[PDB]
Amino acid sequence: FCHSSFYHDTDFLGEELDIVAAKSHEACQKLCTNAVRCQFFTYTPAQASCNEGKGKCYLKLSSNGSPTKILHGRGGISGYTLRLCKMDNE
Amino acid sequence: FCHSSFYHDTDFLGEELDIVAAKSHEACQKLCTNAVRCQFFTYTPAQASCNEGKGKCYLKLSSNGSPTKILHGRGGISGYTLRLCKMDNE
Repeated sequence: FCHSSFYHDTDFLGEELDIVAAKSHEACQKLCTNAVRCQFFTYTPAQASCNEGKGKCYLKLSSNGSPTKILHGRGGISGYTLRLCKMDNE
Repeated sequence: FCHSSFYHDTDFLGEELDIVAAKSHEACQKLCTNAVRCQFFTYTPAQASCNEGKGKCYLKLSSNGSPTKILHGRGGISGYTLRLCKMDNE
């Protein structure tokens, strides 16, 4: 029970943040379809590197229930999909 | 003590994340020199703003010695500026 959950205008930064260099910032989403151990996939309606950045994507996970530090305004879409959401609390 | 130190290919962020839209991406550094409440600024020689952005300045603030989240190989260069670095652990 997660499927497509994407919040807009806001992005919650959890723990391990990595900037993935993928082909087509949209297609980067597939990282969670092959590897079910991710959480927040961030990307703007244009580009995905936090605000700009074409061949990139903004990815981080919450393994511990740490306080979700949220950046605001200059963002776009942030969501989690598939069953890997359950990794949040193992 | 703190001196202007810019480490490349490696971005260190701790607590808070925020990104503002200002032109002349290098000049953004000086907003931390005039307004003391931003510790690490994220920049790239090309566009800044994580990696690409053109006119976006990326900054992050760490008050406590929280788990430092680190980017490697993505060429993100964060820089220390001058006096406010004391609050890194304050």
